[PDB]
Amino acid sequence: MVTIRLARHGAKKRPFYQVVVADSRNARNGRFIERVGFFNPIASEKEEGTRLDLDRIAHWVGQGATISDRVAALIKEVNKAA
Amino acid sequence: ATVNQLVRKPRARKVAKSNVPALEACPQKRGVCTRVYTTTPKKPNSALRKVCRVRLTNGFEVTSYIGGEGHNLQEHSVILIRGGRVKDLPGVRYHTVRGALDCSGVKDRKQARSKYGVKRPKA
Amino acid sequence: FRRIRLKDPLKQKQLLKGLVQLSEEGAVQVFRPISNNDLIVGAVGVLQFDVVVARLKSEYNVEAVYESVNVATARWVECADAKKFEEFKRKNESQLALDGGDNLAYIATSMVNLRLAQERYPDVQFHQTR
Amino acid sequence: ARYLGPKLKLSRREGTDLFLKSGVRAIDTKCKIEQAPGQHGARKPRLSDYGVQLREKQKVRRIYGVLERQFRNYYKEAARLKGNTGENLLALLEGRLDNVVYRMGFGATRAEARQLVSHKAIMVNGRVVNIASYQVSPNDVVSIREKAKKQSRVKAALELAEQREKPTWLEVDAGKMEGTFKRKPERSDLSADINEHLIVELYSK
Amino acid sequence: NIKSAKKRAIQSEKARKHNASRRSMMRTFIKKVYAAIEAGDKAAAQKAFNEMQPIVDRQAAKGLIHKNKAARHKANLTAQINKLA
RNA sequence: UAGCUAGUAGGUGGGGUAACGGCUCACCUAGGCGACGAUCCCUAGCUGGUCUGAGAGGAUGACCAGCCACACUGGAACUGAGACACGGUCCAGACUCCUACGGGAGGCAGCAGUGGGGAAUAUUGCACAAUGGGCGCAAGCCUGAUGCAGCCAUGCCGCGUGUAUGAAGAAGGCCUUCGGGUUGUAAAGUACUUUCAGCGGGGAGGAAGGGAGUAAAGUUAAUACCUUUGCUCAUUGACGUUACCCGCAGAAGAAGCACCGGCUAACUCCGUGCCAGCAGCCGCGGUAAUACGGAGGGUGCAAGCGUUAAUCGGAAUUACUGGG
Repeated sequence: MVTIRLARHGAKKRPFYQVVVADSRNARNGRFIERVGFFNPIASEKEEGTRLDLDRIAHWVGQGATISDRVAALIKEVNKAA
Repeated sequence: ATVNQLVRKPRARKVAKSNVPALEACPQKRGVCTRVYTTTPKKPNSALRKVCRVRLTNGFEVTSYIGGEGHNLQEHSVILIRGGRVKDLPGVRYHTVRGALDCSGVKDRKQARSKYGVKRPKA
Repeated sequence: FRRIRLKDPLKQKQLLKGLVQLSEEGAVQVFRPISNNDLIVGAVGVLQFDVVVARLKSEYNVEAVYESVNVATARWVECADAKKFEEFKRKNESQLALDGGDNLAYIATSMVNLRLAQERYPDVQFHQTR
Repeated sequence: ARYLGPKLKLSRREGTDLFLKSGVRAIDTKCKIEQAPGQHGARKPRLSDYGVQLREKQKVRRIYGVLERQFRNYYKEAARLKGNTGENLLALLEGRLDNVVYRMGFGATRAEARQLVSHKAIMVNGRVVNIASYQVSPNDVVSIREKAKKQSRVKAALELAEQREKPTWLEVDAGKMEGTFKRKPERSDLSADINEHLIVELYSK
Repeated sequence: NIKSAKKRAIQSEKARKHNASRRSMMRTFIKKVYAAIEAGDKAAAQKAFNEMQPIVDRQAAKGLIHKNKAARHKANLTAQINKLA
């Protein structure tokens, strides 16, 4: 089963997640098909806080990927009319 | 030159042996340390150098040079062995670590005290 | 009472650890002199056959048969307040002895040395540890 | 980290004035300069190539207050930049925060400037920095916060700033102690005496 | 080892007879057709093939056979019974 | 290590595998590999990568990540889509334990922790607060993965151990041609400051969600149920006596280690006397030791400093770049 999920990179007390498409049986930092965008939870207001390419995400939705709760919250953050 | 000879038989790098056969690259070894006696050196020295034949814990029979001024060794008192040739005693390729196990440090030393294991002058 | 002189001197670490395990107890308090040999077993009783039988365990393999060596009176434990016990360590630096729990009593060979120690005036926030 | 010792013996050792003991007072002549680095100052050394390279390195290090590993890191940051290595190394040494505070006149000596940076007084772009290893970016503004402004230690030491060259690449306001950083310094502007070529030849091996 | 989920062991014991017993009767029907191959009677071979076909397809339906083993049986056994006839 | 192979090499036919397949059996031929290293012995998890090196190369691949193999040893099958299976089954062997002695229990190369080995390596800690995995519609449950906490200067980085002023150029130590110099603005004294520790108070962020209630749009016969979105309330932190900020007091609690003949940064005096001893190489010590030991001073690094062990460079002393 494919899924779109965060990967938990960064340092101790310095999180930096990687939204990525991967199988559920693989590891969190393990093998992935391809990466699309990123998220930084400590990215308070500066030049860039979140990049997220919606084309490949819509392509993986067209394939059957299960979106997790944080990635769905990022989809509701990157709104089509906002 | 003559590259076809290198095609048949490649240029084999010499594997030089180590100066201290210390069983797969370890810093120190711990031995039984018997046979405490003095050894007169080679020709331009004319001295009496203290030495000990150290039966190591891996089966090897090495002989390490006893450094420092005075020691408490008598056929016993397990010590620590470090590498390095002595260039004064042929057959001796090792040194004794002072401040280590049972051989105590050198009495009344102030300068060069990390080597030979002497503490800081307390007074 | 007497000493530790470590017959079969291989692997001292079972007594450098396992008797320090017994040094926190009320019966046994191990005393370490500076010269790194001749470690004193503390006994408040007389029969030290308890520790000698206890030296035949899974992590206890050294014998240390006893003899007669005279060290007299109890090593009165004292750790004085700062800036003042430093020169007390400095003047007789060959006359200290580590204890079980990193203490330094004075050294006890006779009553006259304890009288000289009381003459030396070690003002102390006193704790007995006994 | 810091030397915190005989900062006057070092200028006698190098011979040139390292500006460690600058102070409110002028050129002292109170330590018998150029003729007594120590006990055996009457000896004339052989002074070889590695000797003059090491003396030049120690001279630049005790001018700028940088330790050996940190200066090797500055050389690694100098060899990677554009232009040439020797100009880049002195630009990186000038880009230290304490050197900028020293050129502004906010403190008599360099150690006093380092202490002024360290004890929560020097603030650049509204962000306080205590460690002197901050790489000063171009087009910044350095000042002193209001809770640490003019407790006389900046004041009389500013008068020494009236006796210095007052270089071109930085401007001080001198009414509210608000400096202004500008473009990077040219090689033909900073002190005109120190030799980067011996440092390059030393760290090339 | 002591485990709360040891039920999957003995239930597989509950499997290892029954499903295999079905497999057992399956292959015996197949072997019956081989008896017709040793008999030479094409009518008995056709009757045995018609007897073994729906039960081996039912065994292919219940997850025991991946409907390519039993397909191979139907293929080569049909080839034998129309080569003999 | 110069011959190896007999299910061996290939073909036909039967069976078997989720599937080609000597994968497995019946028949036929004598083929197949090999000096461009077949078979045999030793060693070794492989790789992205790490270190060094201008590059080419050399060792390594420990931590992060992918694959493979293993679960006290060997073998075997079942369930299951996926195991011929770490915390599943059986059999045979070794080792601990119980027995009422008829018979059974066990496999830390999991997290912790222990014996032994070794020079060498940690706590029998907190919680699902967040991520992920399993089940459930959901709420909720488990998670020694994880998020952390404790120890170890093991490695890197930063800060401090005061700053300015201060000559009688004090006392003491060392040297001396006993004139004086050195330690030395160093210390004492005076004026400020308290970074970091101690104490007392505020205090984020890692927090998204989930629960209850209300409104609107879908759905439907249905303003009932259910999905979704605004909106109201009570809220969810092991870290945590948190990061960070303010206040109290007092320079107050905080500096060692190597070297000093050359290589390579730095000099004298005293004590032995080819004895004690140092040493990485040239080497010193035989009664005037800049090389041993002690005193003073200087140099270098710095909460680290020396020694030992390993890799690379220098070493073009493995020369493919680049030797004879």
